[PDB]
Amino acid sequence: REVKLLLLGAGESGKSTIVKQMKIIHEAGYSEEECKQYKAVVYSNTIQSIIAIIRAMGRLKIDFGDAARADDARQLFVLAGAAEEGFMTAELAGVIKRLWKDSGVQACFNRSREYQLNDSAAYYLNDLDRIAQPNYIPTQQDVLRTRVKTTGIVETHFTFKDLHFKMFDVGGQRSEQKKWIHCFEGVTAIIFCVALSDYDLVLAEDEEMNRMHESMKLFDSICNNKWFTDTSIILFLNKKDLFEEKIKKSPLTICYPEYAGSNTYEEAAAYIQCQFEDLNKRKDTKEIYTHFTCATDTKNVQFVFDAVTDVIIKN
Ligand SMILES: Nc1nc2c(ncn2[C@@H]2O[C@H](COP(=O)(O)OP(=O)(O)OP(O)(O)=S)[C@@H](O)[C@H]2O)c(=O)[nH]1
Ligand SMILES: [Mg+2]
Repeated sequence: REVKLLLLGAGESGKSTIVKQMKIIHEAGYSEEECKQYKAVVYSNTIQSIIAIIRAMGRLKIDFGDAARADDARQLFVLAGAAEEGFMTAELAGVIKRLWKDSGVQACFNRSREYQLNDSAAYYLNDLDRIAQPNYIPTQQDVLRTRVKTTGIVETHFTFKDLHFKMFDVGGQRSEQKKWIHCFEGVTAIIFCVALSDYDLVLAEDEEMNRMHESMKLFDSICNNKWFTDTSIILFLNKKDLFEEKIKKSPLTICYPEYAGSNTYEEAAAYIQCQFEDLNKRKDTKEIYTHFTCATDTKNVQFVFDAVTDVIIKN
């Protein structure tokens, strides 16, 4: 039987990372030639991330820790063009590594909720020595960590448990939300992705709009749309790894002023789950299948999608 899955959710919620995991788990992963295609994306992500931090020190008036980094930051923009083409000279890596270890840069990095920074910024920058090597070939995890905004509709196919899956992925940014209707036909199940760690962030398209509140509005619209009455609604509360770290130091009251629980993972996670599930206007006739995920963790996604497939199989 053919099973059509539709991935929905706000931008950067993890939808395309789930797509990548299906290729890794169910079709032997990315070949060397495929990994090499992502080398330019890894380099682009890395240079864009350090540039975003440097940019933010200017707006937030944060000085470098050592005054010598001013020359490194000059050389950064001089040499950045190579990375945006898939090349990484030993001189550029040294410039980035020194900037990344500077205490003023690190101070700005730890204030990233005051600007826009890729979630994978630290992953790549902490691994600069490995990714800067000659003949560097991105690993599966490197590919999973890449960030490219999805425009259009991405369709991938795979076989699992004798089922032929057709998985559809759409862009989640506001400009792409008008395109969601084009995938609405014949959907067996929806996987709605939520970035748990978005609770203290604002939209790139609007600094006044809380990211998690926008996610709730989208989920409210989808879950209660009569067109999806007979469609299984699966909720991926994603980026649980980033949420577990963030909940220790960033109060959830930024998002939900009425939250009275502790700053611990289990209580706060369950509170967010209930906030989303309470948007369901048909609690007795419509079920939501909620899973907490780390979309970049292949082992976690494999077991979660195994459990999801059983629900789809049983209908
Ligand atoms: N640490 C961590 N990073 C994640 C997780 N899920 C996704 N990411 C990272 O977050 C970034 C955004 O993920 P992505 O898959 O592109 O979201 P998206 O929903 O497809 O975004 P869009 O196409 O609507 S603009 C990527 O760099 C990805 O590697 C997670 O569970 N944990
Ligand atoms: Mg995407």
